[PDB]
Amino acid sequence: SMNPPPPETSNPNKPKRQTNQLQYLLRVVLKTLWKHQFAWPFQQPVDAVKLNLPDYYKIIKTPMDMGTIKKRLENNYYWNAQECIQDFNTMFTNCYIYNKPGDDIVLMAEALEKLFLQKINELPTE
Ligand SMILES: COc1cc(/C=C/C(=O)O)ccc1O
Repeated sequence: SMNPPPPETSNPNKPKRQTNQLQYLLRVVLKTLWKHQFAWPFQQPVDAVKLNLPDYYKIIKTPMDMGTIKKRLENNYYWNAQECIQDFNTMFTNCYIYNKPGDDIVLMAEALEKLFLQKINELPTE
């Protein structure tokens, strides 16, 4: 009946960079997924209390969501594109771990992940 602290979006102890790939990840990848009709479940940490999913954070130990990714990108939290790509894949993975195949939420994750994959296919060279 309690949500964990969300993932950090700011860490002054963490070295940070602005690379053209990270810019792509914000301006193209995030923006494309964020605007999608199916983005809303993924635009903020899972509120396991409001969704009455007390076991969500028992099962999901590496939570990730696009709200967090967005803030991280906006805050230049990352060092490289792979960190950010990993966050996206963590988000998708958590969905597929927690839910069943064919669940609406999985279909939404899959639709977003298809766009994710299409966009990162044209990730520019550094
Ligand atoms: C069904 O479980 C999930 C729910 C959500 C979001 C729900 C919402 O914002 O209402 C996100 C990921 C999940 O795996």
